[PDB]
Amino acid sequence: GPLGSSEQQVAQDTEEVFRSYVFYLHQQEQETQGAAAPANPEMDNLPLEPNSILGQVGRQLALIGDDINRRYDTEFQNLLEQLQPTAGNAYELFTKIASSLFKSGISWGRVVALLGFGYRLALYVYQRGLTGFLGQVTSFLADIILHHYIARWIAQRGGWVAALNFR
Repeated sequence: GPLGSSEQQVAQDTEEVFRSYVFYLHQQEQETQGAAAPANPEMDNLPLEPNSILGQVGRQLALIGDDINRRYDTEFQNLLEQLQPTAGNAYELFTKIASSLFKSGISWGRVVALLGFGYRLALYVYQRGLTGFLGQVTSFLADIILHHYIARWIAQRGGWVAALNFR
């Protein structure tokens, strides 16, 4: 009905891709920066599937995002200043970022930036003392990717596994 068969699969896969992205980006920061990396035990305790395709997509997008998302740091941090103490407007901020990132179209680099904002939002919410929010951030991201036709765009390119071609 409203969803394509592959579009629907892509939208259902987003949660695992983002959880993997988060785990591997956080682990990469620890491996390179050690104790200087921003701590977040919730991101250390992410159990992943054993070496799944979506897991390897998340890992590769994290390796890429560590590089190409540095250009968005100031924009992301400036927007996070608007986060309410309860994090009640977290979804609204996430949709503001998506609107800005995809204003001129969709690309893999823009998708990676969106995942990167999700990571920074989850990290900051935790640093402000709110625990157990990673699941909500993940749902927010999956919601944005489906409704903004990002899942459709990814499906047209072969699904999340297509991201493996930027190793």
